[PDB]
Amino acid sequence: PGGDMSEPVTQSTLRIVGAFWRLDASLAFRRHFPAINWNGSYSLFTSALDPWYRENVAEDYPELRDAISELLQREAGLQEIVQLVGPDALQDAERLVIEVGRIIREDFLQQNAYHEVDAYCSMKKAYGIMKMILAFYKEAEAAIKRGVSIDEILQLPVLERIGRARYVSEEEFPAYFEEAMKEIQGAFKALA
Amino acid sequence: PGGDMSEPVTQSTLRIVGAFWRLDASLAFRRHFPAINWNGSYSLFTSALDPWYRENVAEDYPELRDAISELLQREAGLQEIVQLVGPDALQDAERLVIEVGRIIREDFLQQNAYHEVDAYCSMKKAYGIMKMILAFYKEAEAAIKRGVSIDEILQLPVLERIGRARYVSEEEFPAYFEEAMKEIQGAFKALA
Amino acid sequence: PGGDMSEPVTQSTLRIVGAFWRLDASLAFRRHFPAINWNGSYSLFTSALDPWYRENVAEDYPELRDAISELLQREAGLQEIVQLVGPDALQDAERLVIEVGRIIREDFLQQNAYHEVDAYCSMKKAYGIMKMILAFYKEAEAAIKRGVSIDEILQLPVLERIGRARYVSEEEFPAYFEEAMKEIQGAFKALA
Amino acid sequence: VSPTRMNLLQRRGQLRLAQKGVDLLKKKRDALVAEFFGLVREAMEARKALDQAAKEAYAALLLAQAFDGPEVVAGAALGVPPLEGVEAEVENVWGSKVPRLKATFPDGALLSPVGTPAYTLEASRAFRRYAEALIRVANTETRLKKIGEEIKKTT
Amino acid sequence: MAVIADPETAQGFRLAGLEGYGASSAEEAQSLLETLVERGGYALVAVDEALLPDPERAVERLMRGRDLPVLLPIAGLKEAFQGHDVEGYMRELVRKTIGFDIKL
Amino acid sequence: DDDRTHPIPDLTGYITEGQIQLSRELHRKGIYPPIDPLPSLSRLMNNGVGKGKTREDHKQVSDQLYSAYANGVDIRKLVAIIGEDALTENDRRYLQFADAFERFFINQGQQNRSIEESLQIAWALLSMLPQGELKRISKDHIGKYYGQKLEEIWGAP
Amino acid sequence: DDDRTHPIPDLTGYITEGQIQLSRELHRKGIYPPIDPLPSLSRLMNNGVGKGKTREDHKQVSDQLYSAYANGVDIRKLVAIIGEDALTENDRRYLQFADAFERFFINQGQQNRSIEESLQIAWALLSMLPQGELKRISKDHIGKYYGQKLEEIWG
Repeated sequence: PGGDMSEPVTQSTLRIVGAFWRLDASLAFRRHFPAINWNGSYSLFTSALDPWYRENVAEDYPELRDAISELLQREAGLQEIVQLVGPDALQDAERLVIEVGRIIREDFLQQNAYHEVDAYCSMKKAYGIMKMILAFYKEAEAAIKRGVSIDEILQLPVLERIGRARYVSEEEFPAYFEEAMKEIQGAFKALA
Repeated sequence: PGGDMSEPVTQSTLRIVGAFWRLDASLAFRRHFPAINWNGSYSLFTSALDPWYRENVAEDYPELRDAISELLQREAGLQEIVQLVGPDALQDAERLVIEVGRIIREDFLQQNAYHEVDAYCSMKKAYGIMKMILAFYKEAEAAIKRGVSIDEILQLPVLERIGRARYVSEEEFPAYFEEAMKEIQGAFKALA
Repeated sequence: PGGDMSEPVTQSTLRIVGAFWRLDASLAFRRHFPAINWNGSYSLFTSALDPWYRENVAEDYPELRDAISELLQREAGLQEIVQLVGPDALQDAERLVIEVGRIIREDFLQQNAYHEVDAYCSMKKAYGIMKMILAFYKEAEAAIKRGVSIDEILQLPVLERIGRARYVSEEEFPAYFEEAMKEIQGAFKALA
Repeated sequence: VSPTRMNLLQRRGQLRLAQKGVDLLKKKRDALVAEFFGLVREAMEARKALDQAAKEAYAALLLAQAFDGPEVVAGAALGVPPLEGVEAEVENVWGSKVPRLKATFPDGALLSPVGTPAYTLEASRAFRRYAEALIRVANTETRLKKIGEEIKKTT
Repeated sequence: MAVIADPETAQGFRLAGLEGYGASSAEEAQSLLETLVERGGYALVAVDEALLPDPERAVERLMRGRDLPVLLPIAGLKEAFQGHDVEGYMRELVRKTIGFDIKL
Repeated sequence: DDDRTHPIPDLTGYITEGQIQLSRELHRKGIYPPIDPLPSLSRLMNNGVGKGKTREDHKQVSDQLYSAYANGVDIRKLVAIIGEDALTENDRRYLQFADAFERFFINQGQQNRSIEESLQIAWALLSMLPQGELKRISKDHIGKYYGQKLEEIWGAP
Repeated sequence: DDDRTHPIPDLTGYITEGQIQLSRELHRKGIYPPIDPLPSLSRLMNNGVGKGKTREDHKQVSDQLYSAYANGVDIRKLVAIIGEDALTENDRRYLQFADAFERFFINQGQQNRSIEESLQIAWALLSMLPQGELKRISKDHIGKYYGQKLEEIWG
């Protein structure tokens, strides 16, 4: 009724189901969809599908999934300090994590059910998007130790390439990914 | 019983009344009587009563009352500045409206029900008091725009004349108003 | 049921008993036994037993008990500010009260039922411990008034002497008390 | 938090404590603002004294450099040791420690202790007084900044 | 301690014992100031108004962890002789500290 | 449960004409009787005091004591943070007045005090504050009763 | 609803001789098994521990671990409000001990640790704290077991 998930029907349902997809009214008001609360949700079928994933998608897919989950957890942890001290007090390493978490939230989790292309997404397309995001994060992490300012990293034009990747069709996506990886590598090579 | 207006009887009364005179305990604690909270109170009969006011009291009554309401609104908007710094350390225009609001609050809204002459007040007396306050505010605004000191205006005995106006008897009030309405002009003309 | 003190059985019992020893779940969680909630407990037999304590224990024992209760009340009063602005914002004279309250809670009120010696405690041993704690508090306050910082007061080795007076045997306590009383006098004289 | 009457009473007690804390913090902020406005007047006075201390020392130095000779002043300046005894002591203000600046320069280390170039030696004295007036301005400003940031944090 | 100003008053301060630098442009002022910030030594620096308007605007990312050294603006030779009202500087300072900018 | 919103206290407030509330903090501090002045209220007090009954300075003295105690209990909590050295010259007067009030006017023990003795003690406590700062009391009573020291009653308080 | 005050766990706790309570917060961080030590309780612990049964230093080590973990958990709620940069060294030590405890003692995976290995890890974690702060442990056991390094167990 009121979003109160202590009501008897929800509590009786949670004792037998194997997956729990919790929705949030806070994300729905800001038009963030599918508005899945990734902190309260869980799935008990993840450990059994790993042999299927390791031969049907890629051998390193669970590692990338765990890395994405760890990045989301670190962003959620840093968001308390962000709103209790202000974004100016954070160090550049934490600013990079905050920005990468924002990029992940805007470009991978968000999906449009009415768009003619974004309504459907294959497993390999999501794998490519995760690879691009993790490669960008690794390059930006390497650039921090070299003394590159965080403002120089963020104003790079390769950020828009990652954001627009989910709108590419399935037939054109491998050509997009193959060029985008080299674009990321060259863009982080050309500085400092 | 709870103080707040969320009690069911108050909520049911809220939907079927045309006027609402909310009393506040903070004004009662400070011995400010009547304790009518002018921010939370409202009335829905003003527009229908406007034709009657302009024919029986004075032609300029509604606009002169709206000026008083606007002046009271302006004084409440500067309270967030007086919370940090003292009222004396402000701009001349900011000080003038605060002094005018204090004059209104302590000399026009306040009444004593146990007093012989402060328990009753007709419409003409209130209209004259408001006219005197408006004339004083306008002359003080002109003097501030000419760059006069604030303390040379607060020293004037006009403050006592307006302050004792509510205690003037009803039969003696026209002479008091006739004296004061030109005494204010004479006091302001004597200044530099 | 559920630890709710508004249970009708508890409410009916509250109106007929002379002593009420309320227990705390939070203190039992952190293994602080006997876990008696000092704020919620009371006793009505304190005034009637006072002539017996003067004859059988000590002449000034009720005064020491009242001083300890006053110190606990003062410590409880300051905890409303520690939760607000942190412990470091307090003055040194109040940090001394906080540390003395912590000392009393850790050393006097705590008792281990399964220990060989700490399972039983006579009245004179508790009186000696209370006298030691009050003497230490008075000497610490006198040192604070002379300009000594609180950090070097808390690091004195006599603190370990007080904290392990629980496990001293009953027959060995009259010598330990006299040694610690001389050490308390000696420690705060050479320091400043 | 499960719904019980005891939990409801605890929550209401927490609300009362929060309101009391808000009032206490408002009073503390008022005290800090009063101290800030007390300090700003001394800051202005120190700065306007530093202005005159700069002006008269500059005039004396210009006169000494003009009418004793630039060579004489340069030769006098060639035997002036640089300052090394700069001291930065610390003092507490509202739970924060701030540096206070002072120097321990010995006067007799300069060449020609007898002032044959009298105007040059007077200019040296004027510049020493100029530094001894500047340190007060520095201390007052470094106190004022910390008071301002404490007011910011309280707000 | 060191003062960066015109060469006439730089060596005039050196007559008292300070390390006076003769500079007239903001680029050399920024370079010398960052050299003094990165090195260990004195904790007080006086800068003329003709070189750097705000001392914090050059160490906004360098001195946030080590704010102990004092960077102070000072008046030049020409500015001191003609004089100015210091109330404008305090009016800027009160705005930079409490934000409201209204003061009397 | 020390709850003022319980039905038994709630329905009592609709019928009675005030309340006297005991304080647990004053009880734990050793004060008997632990009557708390600030939350207490008597509705019909104005009809029983004045001229021709008890004494004429009763109402103003009571109001001044209430206001001064309310100021002192508010200063006392800020003392714990900002310290006594940061206070003004009158905040230290109010802070001492609150302690003297709690130690003398309330903590009377098993004594039997007449109204004249209580008014004498109240005027002795009000003498600690500077003359003319008592805004709630007119100058006519101030010129008649102000000035007595508490040490004249401290011989046998 | 993760509710300990529900009638079924409440009536279960009054009959049984203890409980083992799992924590969802520890589960969300990948810790297995996610056993929460503070709500857990064993009523019959004192019968099966001590000299001649497991070792002479079992109960004191358990109590010291409980107190130190409670102190760290309490300090976490303080740094959630005032920030970690204003901490003293003791609060920082307790805060680091809590994280080391959660990362090493509770989190063990599928391995079968013996009692001696678990006591060795417990003494290694207690070595991070100052020796004088171990109030609940007798000095005889401290002189025998204190000083172990954690890097000699986990690399």
